[PDB]
Amino acid sequence: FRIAQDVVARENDRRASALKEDYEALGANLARRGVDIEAVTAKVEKFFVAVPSWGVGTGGTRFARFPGTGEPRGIFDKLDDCAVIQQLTRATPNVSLHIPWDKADPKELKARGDALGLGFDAMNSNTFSDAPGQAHSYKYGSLSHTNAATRAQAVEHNLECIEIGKAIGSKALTVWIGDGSNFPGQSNFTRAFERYLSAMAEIYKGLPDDWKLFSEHKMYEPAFYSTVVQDWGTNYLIAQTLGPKAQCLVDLGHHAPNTNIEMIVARLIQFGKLGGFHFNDSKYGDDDLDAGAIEPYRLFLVFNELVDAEARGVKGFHPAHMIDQSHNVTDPIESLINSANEIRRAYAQALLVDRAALSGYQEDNDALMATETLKRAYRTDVEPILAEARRRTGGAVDPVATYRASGYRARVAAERP
Amino acid sequence: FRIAQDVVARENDRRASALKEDYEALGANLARRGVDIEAVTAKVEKFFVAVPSWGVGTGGTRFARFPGTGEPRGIFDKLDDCAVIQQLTRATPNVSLHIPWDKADPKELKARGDALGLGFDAMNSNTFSDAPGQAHSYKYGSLSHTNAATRAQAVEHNLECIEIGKAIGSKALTVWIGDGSNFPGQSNFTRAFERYLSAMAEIYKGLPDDWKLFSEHKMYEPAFYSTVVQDWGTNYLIAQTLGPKAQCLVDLGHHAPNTNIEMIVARLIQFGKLGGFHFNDSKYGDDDLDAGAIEPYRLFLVFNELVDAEARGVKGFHPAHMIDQSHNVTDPIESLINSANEIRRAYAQALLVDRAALSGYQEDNDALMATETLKRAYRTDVEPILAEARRRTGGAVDPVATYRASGYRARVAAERPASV
Amino acid sequence: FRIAQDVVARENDRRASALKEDYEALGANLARRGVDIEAVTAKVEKFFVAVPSWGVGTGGTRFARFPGTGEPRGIFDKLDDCAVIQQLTRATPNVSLHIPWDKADPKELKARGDALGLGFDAMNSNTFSDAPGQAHSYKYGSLSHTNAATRAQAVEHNLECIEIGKAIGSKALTVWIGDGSNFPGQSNFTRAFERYLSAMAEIYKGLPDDWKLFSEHKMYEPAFYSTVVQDWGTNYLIAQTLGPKAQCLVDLGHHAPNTNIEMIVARLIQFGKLGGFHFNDSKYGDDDLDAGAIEPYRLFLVFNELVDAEARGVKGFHPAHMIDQSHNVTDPIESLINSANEIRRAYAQALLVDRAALSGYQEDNDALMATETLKRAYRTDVEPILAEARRRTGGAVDPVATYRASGYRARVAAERPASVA
Amino acid sequence: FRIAQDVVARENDRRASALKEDYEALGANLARRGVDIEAVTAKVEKFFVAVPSWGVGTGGTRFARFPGTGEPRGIFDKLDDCAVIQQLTRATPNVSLHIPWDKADPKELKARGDALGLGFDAMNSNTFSDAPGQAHSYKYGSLSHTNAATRAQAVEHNLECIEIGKAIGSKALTVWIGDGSNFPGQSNFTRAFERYLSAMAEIYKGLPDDWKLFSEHKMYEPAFYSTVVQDWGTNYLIAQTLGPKAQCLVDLGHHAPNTNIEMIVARLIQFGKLGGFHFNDSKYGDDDLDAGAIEPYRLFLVFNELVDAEARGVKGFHPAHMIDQSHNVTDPIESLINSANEIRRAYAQALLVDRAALSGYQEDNDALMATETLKRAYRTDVEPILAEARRRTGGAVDPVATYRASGYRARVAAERPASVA
Ligand SMILES: [Zn+2]
Ligand SMILES: [Zn+2]
Ligand SMILES: [Zn+2]
Ligand SMILES: [Zn+2]
Ligand SMILES: [Zn+2]
Ligand SMILES: [Zn+2]
Ligand SMILES: [Zn+2]
Ligand SMILES: [Zn+2]
Repeated sequence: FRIAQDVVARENDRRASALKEDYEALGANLARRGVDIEAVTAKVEKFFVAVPSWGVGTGGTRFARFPGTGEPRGIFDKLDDCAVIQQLTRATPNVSLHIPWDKADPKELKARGDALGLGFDAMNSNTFSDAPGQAHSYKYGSLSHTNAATRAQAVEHNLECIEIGKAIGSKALTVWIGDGSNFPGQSNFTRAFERYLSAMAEIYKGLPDDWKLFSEHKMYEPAFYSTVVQDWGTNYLIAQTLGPKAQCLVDLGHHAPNTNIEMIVARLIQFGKLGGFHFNDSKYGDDDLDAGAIEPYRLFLVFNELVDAEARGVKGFHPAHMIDQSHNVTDPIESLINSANEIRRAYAQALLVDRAALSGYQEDNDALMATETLKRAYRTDVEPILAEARRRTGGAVDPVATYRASGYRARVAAERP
Repeated sequence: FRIAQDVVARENDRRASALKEDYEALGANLARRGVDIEAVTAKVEKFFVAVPSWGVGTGGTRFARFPGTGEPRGIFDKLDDCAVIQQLTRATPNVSLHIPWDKADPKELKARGDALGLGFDAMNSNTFSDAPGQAHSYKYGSLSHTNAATRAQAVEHNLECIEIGKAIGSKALTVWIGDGSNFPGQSNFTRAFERYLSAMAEIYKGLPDDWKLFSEHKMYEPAFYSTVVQDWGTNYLIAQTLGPKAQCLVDLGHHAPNTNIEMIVARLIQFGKLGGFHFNDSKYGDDDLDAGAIEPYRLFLVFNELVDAEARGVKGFHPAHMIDQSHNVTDPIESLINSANEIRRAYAQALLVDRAALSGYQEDNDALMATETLKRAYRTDVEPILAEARRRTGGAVDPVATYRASGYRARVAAERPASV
Repeated sequence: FRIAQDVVARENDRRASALKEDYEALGANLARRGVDIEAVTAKVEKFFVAVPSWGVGTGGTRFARFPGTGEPRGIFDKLDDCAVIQQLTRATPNVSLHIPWDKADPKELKARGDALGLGFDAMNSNTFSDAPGQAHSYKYGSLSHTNAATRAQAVEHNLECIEIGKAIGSKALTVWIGDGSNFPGQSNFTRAFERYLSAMAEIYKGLPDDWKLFSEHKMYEPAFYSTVVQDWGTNYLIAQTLGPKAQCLVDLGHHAPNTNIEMIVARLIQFGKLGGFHFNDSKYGDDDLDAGAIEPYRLFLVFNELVDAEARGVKGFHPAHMIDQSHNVTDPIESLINSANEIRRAYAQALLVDRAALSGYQEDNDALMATETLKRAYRTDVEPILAEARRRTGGAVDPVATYRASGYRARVAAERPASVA
Repeated sequence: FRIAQDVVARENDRRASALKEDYEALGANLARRGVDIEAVTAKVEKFFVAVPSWGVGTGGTRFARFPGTGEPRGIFDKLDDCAVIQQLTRATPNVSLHIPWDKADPKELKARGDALGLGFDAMNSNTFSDAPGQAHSYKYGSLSHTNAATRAQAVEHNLECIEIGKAIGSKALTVWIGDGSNFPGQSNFTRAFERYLSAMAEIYKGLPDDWKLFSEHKMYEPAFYSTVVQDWGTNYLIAQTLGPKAQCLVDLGHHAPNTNIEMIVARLIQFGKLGGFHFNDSKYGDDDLDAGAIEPYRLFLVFNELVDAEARGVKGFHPAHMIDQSHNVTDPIESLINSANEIRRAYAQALLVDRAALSGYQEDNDALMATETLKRAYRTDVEPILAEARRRTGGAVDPVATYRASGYRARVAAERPASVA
């Protein structure tokens, strides 16, 4: 236990009475609306989202990085910190690894995970930066590089990520590359894409049949003119071309300004290529801010489509859920705690939508009541449900408050001078 | 002839000396660059773009419309005006019609076109507005409307456009609808798209063996929250789902801010679904401004992809070209003339690109020289080539100048009563 | 009463029990948070936003307009409909007129207003479209037109708006024009703005002592290359140049993609030039959608700045709030009703923010708790406060439900003839 | 000379014939247009833009940096490389320094510059990152930080930048900070701006009377929610507030999507606050790409506003011109060479505009001929003028060609340490 159980129990008891009052009131309110709060809490406590090992430490920009105290010094420290997030929120039992940043004896990683009560989500390859001893540079690309030997090297790296994953229980490989161009003419759009598809086909050939391959589109950065996998349209072509095991991953901050992302989510679901999500929030570009901190309604609307798919009869629908954020000016652990909470919040609210009523308003083209139907769910303060779900599962009623009362940050600051 | 042959000849003679000098000078510059100017001219004279019947009349915004003088009223007035653009530019032999706006006796339409030396490009359906006596309103959608009878009516209208097109020589139907929602929850994204696909499948069934069906995506407007056919991704799904005769149409101003449009073009080409292009320019949204008036380099880059597709003989590459613009503050005829000119200008420049050198710089990852290889082409003033092509084919050296010297606008202003 | 009181009473009685349970539950929660729900409700019931006369009629785009039934035939019908919104929401006692669309004898306008219990907010001039018998067209502009005779015509029109406003009780004139260019080179940016400043200086001379002149910026549309009053920067330059009576009006959907609108509001307030705010929502451009329907958090953040100004003891700050929307696919009256509710919703939430704690988190650079402090307020469902505020002031617990129960739309549908040409 | 004079001579002679043909051909075309090519060439060879000392090395993103061969180790190597750009293009006689990156003995800097034929442009302070042994961190801001001692430390740094500049011949200080917030509520927009203004006032007081203080606005990055100096509006307020010596710096890639940047330039000129420009190109955000590589027409339109002013008299109008780019996938020297060339290209084309004709089409509202009047100039290939200007002033006809023929990159690669990931 990263956080002393006595502290968790102490901070829960301190807020137990108020929570009971809020939960009961909400329970009565939902009962008046024909909803059993218990049924919602039950689903909420089972909603999980993977935390990024690379978000456990303070992030930075091309201009600077401002580390705080007790910065994790490696993957093992990072797992220790991730365990705090899980213990308190109970919403992040799995960690997403990134190779080579997190390279270490896989057996030891799995060992530290089991001890901490953490599992591992999809693996993440890295051919957007050069590692020491690398024969070919990814300066001008990786999986779509003009040099055959460079593409082969990139493929081998991804195959190595799969091997690592198999040793720790991972069942998927996420591939995001910076491949693209900064100048018109620098790259031939079609040939670069053909090269990418050929290299991804090789990775697919080496992909275990009990694994999935997620390709992640991004409009720009690091490439500032064109990017090979620029949007969901190219991403769909990729997944469809590679095979059933290949699906698309949607990072919320990777779209052009004003994009209707919830529609992209719906389209991918309809054609069975929605592999999963990379949650975060943003205002300008791929800001990688705490989920729901800028546009909480958009987050709700994305979950509205996920829940709608279930309501529509889509069977065995279980897209992968992962947080992909950068914490530049806050305690990384606190931001991850509240981000996971925010994701559960949007999910909970989506579960409250009166699907029958919404359906009737859509068929009758009553736009005002249709949108109001979504708002009645979104406006509902589900915090009592999120807190109770945590309390009932070993977490904290108020995670950040408990985290600070524990003095964990000061603790690791002393341990990690 | 809409414009007196004597005036065209006269306005050409007055500018022949300067054109001679510039063409020969450009010819020498290109020769030193290993390019035969005549070869470029040969291709430029064969590039055509369809003019929209709805473009020769003054356009407007939701706030107002400020008509000029001699405003064409019926499709007959419009064809007469479109004939001016073709005569002077020789780059717009075909006109794109819009139903019911241009609804008229097919036989009469065909006869008027033949008499003016004009053909007809793709038909354009209209289920984004209500016509008088219409049984079902398209307020809440058309092809994807929740009411079956409404979708049936929309489908029938499109089938009618196909019948009209067959009678006048058209070989395609372009479908752009405003279908979408203005509020979250108003529409179920998936079911709306299912209804759309189902209705489009019916239209597809009415397509003759040699016809194409073009679906056109648009991010927003008139729908301000979601749009069924919002982007090229959804558009590709439509084309792929419907079949070989279904392809995607790319309207330059229908993309999210900062979108790399030329890439979308390349992607559609690779997968054989680039049905055609709707040319115009823009800065903020679907501004529908004169092609090349805002971002001429972007236009060149789109053409760079088109010329490249040709150079490598890509399978199924044969997009239709059409201008889709609104002229709110200029003489519609002059704007279409110069827009058509800019389109040929961008094409001509793309033809100048040293493909062999570019390929080399691309393979060696010499980004600087690669972008410079494109710039050397784009920076070249190809006006002499465009002008000489027009001169040799019955057009005007300086189209707008000849148009103004002819006094055409004043002529039709006298024949067409202004509202005030 | 446009809506029968017995209908309002029956619908409120039908929802009394649920309202009581929710309001009291929320009240207890807020109490535990050290907040007096009574104090909030008292301020909410007093927050008003003007309704646009042109908003009760169905709107459209350049592609088409799909009118509903009972479209108002004129200003008098529009006033009648605005009376409905006010009666049910009690948040819209003042109406904003647009000339020449609402032109009519001022004495009659005033008479109908008083009869309905409505007042009049800022006047709105129209030089973005041509009126009949107009000696000069506004095709190439109005107040910034190259032709002096055209600018003079636009000035005289605005002066007329001021005269009408004076007779009905208005105290401000809002000026939004489409002036701009669609092509590079078409206009000399500087000279066009200089011409605009000249015309506005003239309009300014006709302002009574207690009147305000509001200039409204817009990035684009109807102009698609450049716009004279394109952003808040140019807008500030205008207000500062004209004088103490000149201030800037911020319309939510008039900004470039991703703009931080709430910051612009803070800036204008800091320099005493925030005249008013036109409320609406949008996702792509100037969509003019129902306020809070697309980005409710942004609306809350805008109010956060408004409330913070009062928190920083800003002096002489009395912004004019107005709804400026277009209802293309809904009953205009219903949308204005829920939009006004949304606006009060965001205001209520902003009042819930613990400024003391927030200021503390800001000082210590505790970004996480600072943003959470705002979220604790935004996440709060204040609907019971909004409903109780309505009940107390003679409004409806559920405005739209009550509106539909009254059969108002079908009633006016049989009294108003649509257009046939 | 960084590049052997015989190499420059040989590479010019090899292209002299074709250049003569192109220049005379263009000369004849311009004559037919009533334009004297000699008058244009004379102005072109006198147009200069400062080069960023930090743009000489390979740039990177937050994801990675892929340095090339012969990366400059310090300011002295950077100066040596900037000398290549100036010798070959003759358009970059001054270098802009960044402190503490280029911290060095002022006398050695001045000596090296004088020996290389290079001067120094505006100084650039750095309070957007922490340096070793720094007492206070700029993590939560600098000039607007909530901590008084942190603001004081930031102010002192800028004053030190001024001292260094006075010793080497600089006459301006450019201030760009990342100050802002990543979360709503983290910062109080108004208070933070007030702190920024107070700190800048202290820097202004220490500014020599013959110097200029340039504030640079940026919409976002590194701050991802709000930025203190986010746009030209706030920037104008800063400059006007600080005083006559304070002006606004416009960086092309620092504006919201679809912003009409050329209008901003016009507005700043109109109110005498256009301090200067930071040239670069972009498609998505502050991409910092080679000038004119993405939107050459936008670059021309900006120069159109500059030349219009230049032509319409406007005394004492000497905006500072600087290139601010990051070269992540090309030889930094080559990109700066072609970028400076592109900048002169836009200027030359702007000089070709028939101002009288344009004025006429604007006053007549002949939008089409107005835009075509600009296009006639923009469509003209002025490369012969740029090349001849270089040839006549000791530069190279084809800069990059000569640069490569000289084998300079291979040369410095062998004189400098190898770079790592
Ligand atoms: Zn991601
Ligand atoms: Zn990302
Ligand atoms: Zn179109
Ligand atoms: Zn359009
Ligand atoms: Zn407005
Ligand atoms: Zn507006
Ligand atoms: Zn800069
Ligand atoms: Zn920058």
